[PDB]
Amino acid sequence: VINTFDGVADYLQTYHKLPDNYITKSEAQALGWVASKGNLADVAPGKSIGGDIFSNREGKLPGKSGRTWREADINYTSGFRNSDRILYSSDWLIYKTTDAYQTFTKIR
Repeated sequence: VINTFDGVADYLQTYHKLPDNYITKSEAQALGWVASKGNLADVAPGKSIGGDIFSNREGKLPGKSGRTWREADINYTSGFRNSDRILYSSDWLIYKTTDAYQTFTKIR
């Protein structure tokens, strides 16, 4: 269990998998996610949104003719998302934001 940027990176960089508490919007949606509520700790106690893919629809991540980008929530407990998010590239690049994708800072 963990919800910190470096914690997710260490966990993933070592076990190449997201912490035992990261489920993407994919499942969050079929699981029964609703905008007029933003559920999470209820249907997923101690869990966070992450594991999808980030089609760099912001021109804020390094691209290449053969690679992929994925996002994941950061610093969460029980409620909804926030402005803290982590971006991990298929090239093993680690990117982090704090204003909600607005700006981005690299960490590893």
